[PDB]
Amino acid sequence: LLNKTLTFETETEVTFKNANIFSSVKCFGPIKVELPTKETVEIGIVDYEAGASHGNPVVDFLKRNG
Amino acid sequence: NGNSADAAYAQVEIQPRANIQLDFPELKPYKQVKQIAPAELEGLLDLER
Repeated sequence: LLNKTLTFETETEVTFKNANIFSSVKCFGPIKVELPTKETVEIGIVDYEAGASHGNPVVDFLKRNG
Repeated sequence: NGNSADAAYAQVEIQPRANIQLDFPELKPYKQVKQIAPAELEGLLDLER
């Protein structure tokens, strides 16, 4: 992974319990690495699941870090 | 898990204030005080003097 550039192409399905608490979170879709042509290529998957949750930790992680 | 799992957890600390004391002397129970002085001393000194 070292010195590579990663792109996370992510959709998140989310059932509810109340206005604020999700009764289920799903966050998936492919991780891609930039090649030396600037073409991207699928190397990985995101595969977060969950029951009761006050947020999507994946998109939080990538807002700060990415 | 939000701020109900990480908030009923972060404890309350108590910074001390300055109770300045007059530092009057410790009076010991009479039984301890008779041990210090000789028994003969009771009634012997005129305390007016």
